[PDB]
Amino acid sequence: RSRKESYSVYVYKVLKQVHPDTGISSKAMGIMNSFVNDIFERIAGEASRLAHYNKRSTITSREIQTAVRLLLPGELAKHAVSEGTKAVTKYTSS
Amino acid sequence: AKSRSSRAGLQFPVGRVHRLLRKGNYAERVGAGAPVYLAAVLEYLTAEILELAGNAARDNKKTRIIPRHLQLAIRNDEELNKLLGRVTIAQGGVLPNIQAVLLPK
Amino acid sequence: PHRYRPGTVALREIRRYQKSTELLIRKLPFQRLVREIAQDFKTDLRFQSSAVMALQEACEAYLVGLFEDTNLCAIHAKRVTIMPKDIQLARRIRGER
Amino acid sequence: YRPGTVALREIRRYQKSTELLIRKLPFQRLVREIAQDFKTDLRFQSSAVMALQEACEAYLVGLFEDTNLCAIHAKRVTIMPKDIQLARRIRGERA
Amino acid sequence: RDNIQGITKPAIRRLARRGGVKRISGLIYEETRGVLKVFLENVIRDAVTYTEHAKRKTVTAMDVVYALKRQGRTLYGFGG
Amino acid sequence: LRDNIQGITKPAIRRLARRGGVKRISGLIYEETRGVLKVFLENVIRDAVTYTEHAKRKTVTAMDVVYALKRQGRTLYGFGG
Amino acid sequence: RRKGPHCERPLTQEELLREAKITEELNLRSLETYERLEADKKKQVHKKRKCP
DNA sequence: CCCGGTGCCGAGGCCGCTCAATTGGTCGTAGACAGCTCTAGCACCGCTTAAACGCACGTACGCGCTGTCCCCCGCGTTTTAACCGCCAAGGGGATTACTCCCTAGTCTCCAGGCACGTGTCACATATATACATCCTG
DNA sequence: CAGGATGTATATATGTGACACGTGCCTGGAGACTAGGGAGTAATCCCCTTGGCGGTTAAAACGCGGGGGACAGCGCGTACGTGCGTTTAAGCGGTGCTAGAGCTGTCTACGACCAATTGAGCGGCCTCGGCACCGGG
Repeated sequence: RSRKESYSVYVYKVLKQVHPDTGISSKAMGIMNSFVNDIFERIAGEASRLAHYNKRSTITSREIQTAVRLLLPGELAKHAVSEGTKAVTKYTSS
Repeated sequence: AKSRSSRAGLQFPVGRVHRLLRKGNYAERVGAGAPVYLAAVLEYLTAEILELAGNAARDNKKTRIIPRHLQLAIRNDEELNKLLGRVTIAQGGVLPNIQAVLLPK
Repeated sequence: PHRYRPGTVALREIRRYQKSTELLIRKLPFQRLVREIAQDFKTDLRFQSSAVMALQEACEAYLVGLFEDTNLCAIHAKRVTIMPKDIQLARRIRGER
Repeated sequence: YRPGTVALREIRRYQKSTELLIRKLPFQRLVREIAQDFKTDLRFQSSAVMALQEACEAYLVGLFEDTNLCAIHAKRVTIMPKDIQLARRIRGERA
Repeated sequence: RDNIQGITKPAIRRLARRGGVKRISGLIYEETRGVLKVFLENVIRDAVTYTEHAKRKTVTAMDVVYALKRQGRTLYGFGG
Repeated sequence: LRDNIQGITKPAIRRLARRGGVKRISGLIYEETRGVLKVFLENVIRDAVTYTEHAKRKTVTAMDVVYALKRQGRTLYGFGG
Repeated sequence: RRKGPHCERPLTQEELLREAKITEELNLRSLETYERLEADKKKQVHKKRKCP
């Protein structure tokens, strides 16, 4: 067989973190994986476009931040930016 | 020894995200913090949607997120709706809503 | 005998099918139509069982949205009933025409 | 003149030219107003402002072209607010 | 062949119910059939264009998803 | 600035409607058009300022507006060099 | 935590039930004999004429 | 629509292997930052005046009502096929062998992209009668 | 069934904006010429997932009847258009000033890159329990 791959494990872990007792079916898990892949594709494309605009040959955390700003509507953008910045700050300290 | 996900405090695979970014032709140089940031944003969105769908399925006496309630959450949340506007969730159905003009009385 | 007034069973059907999540188009006729359409694009092409289901899902979602916009356009004209002109206006505003 | 003749004349006149229909000096001030809510002391290029005005005019022309059909759908000649509202709703801006 | 009539009046009526309509005209079915036929034709054309380049004898749900994404009707549930 | 949305007057909106084909216009159509134009400019200029701030620039260039319009779906030619 | 189920009518009497079914035997035999006789006396398999 | 019983297959947890993520180590290059500048964005003020604002008047369009005629809607019975299981075999995918195509590097060289000045070369603005093209009689 | 009375073309003209055309620069490109890499084409071949047989009831379909909804006619009212007069700030282009986008020059930390090691993830398998199904209230 091949090795199709998905974020199922991490989706299940986040599902347990948010609702410790509420499970999820296989169809729902696949839909969530597809959503994650589509959001990844969109954010990465926007970051690459920002890099090409700024003539930067690299996609940095700032590019990802601006791509998230250019896509998420308002409060969602403000929360995702805070999450990303906190994650990067905690990563830089280890 | 230590996965970058646990290092940054995230559950998503920072390493897999970095690999996909550097292999997806997005750029010639992936920053050290770019994949961490992207994984953090993805985890935030996933947690939002999972929590909403969980408490939408548990609102119907169930204990397992299904596509119907996933769609219900995505279409009831004004932010997630603008995000996934032109997206269609398979087996998600539609929101219960009958126009007042069609309604009797 | 006993029969409901016009407008009582339509609302029941709406309230039922708006909560039920299942393909409304008939599976085998839709598959035959997909095969017919693909025949005019390439001869002797096979289709995976899941491809036809995905096509049916997408077409049903598109038609549901189209009928929503059609009902909106019909109510805009003070008409509780929809008609092909409503679909025409819906598509015109959507930009499909 | 009969109500409507001088209006069809203006229709045929403005569907023939291509100049900007919104006044520059008033539209640039609106652009700077909307930019103030995002960044203080923000500079704008003349080309950028002209592109913004062109985009706005094209969007409004399309919106009024859809509103005309929305009004005609109700056997009405005058466009009412519900017409633009239906246009926006079916476009997906305020659904 | 001409099996476009497989999308029958009751199916179109149930689709209308799901879309929230409570009353259909007599000439709506022949218009919905043509609209659905055009939408299909387009999506299937894109899918077959993907399959030809893929060199696969079987059209795949992945090709269908790619066609839907090209047409702007992104669909979740079939691996994309 | 303030209340510059009123810089889009009734003659300007009526010319914009004439160019769109409308023959007769109502009274509240002008307010509706002002509100819609303001909502559109809000998003366009938000995208433009997002493209600008990220570039550490103090001037909103025309390419920023072009990219904002592309994001919003309104691809605009004539200002891309 | 507002509503709740209910149930009642827990009654089944062995001997009285035996009597009740021994009585229902009468109705069963009546139905069988009635069906048999009615069929035999009414059907008498045959056909009818046309209505032109 | 809600409630108690049964039931089953799909959800979720365990096993095990491997391949991607990680750790360690190097080069270099795009970038961060400071230095300089010169364009363009900003501010201002006056002469000109075209467009905007306010108001009057009535005419035609919204809109409300009524009436007919029918074209869908609900219900009953009648006819078609969608749907749920078996059985070949036709393809979608693993496995191995091998070559045309592209990568990388380094000179050699045709080509286009402006700085500048010069010479043509549109059609915007202006002017007028000719033509509709009305609308009140 | 006209005619003032407007408005809308149609044609002509000219001179100032702008295409249009040399004149040499050169530096970023464009291609030619060796050497090295590499991934996908091609041929088998094992293995699931299609496409093809016969029944079962469930949904599609045909009809009927009357009922409520579409569409047309008509009229009341008012507001939206057009014209006139008053008012205002919009367009112009003339001058002054400096702010920072941009070019540039230098020094440097970060990431691609390469090799070895390790465990996170994923196919697979099995046991089990959340919800599908159902018949009475």
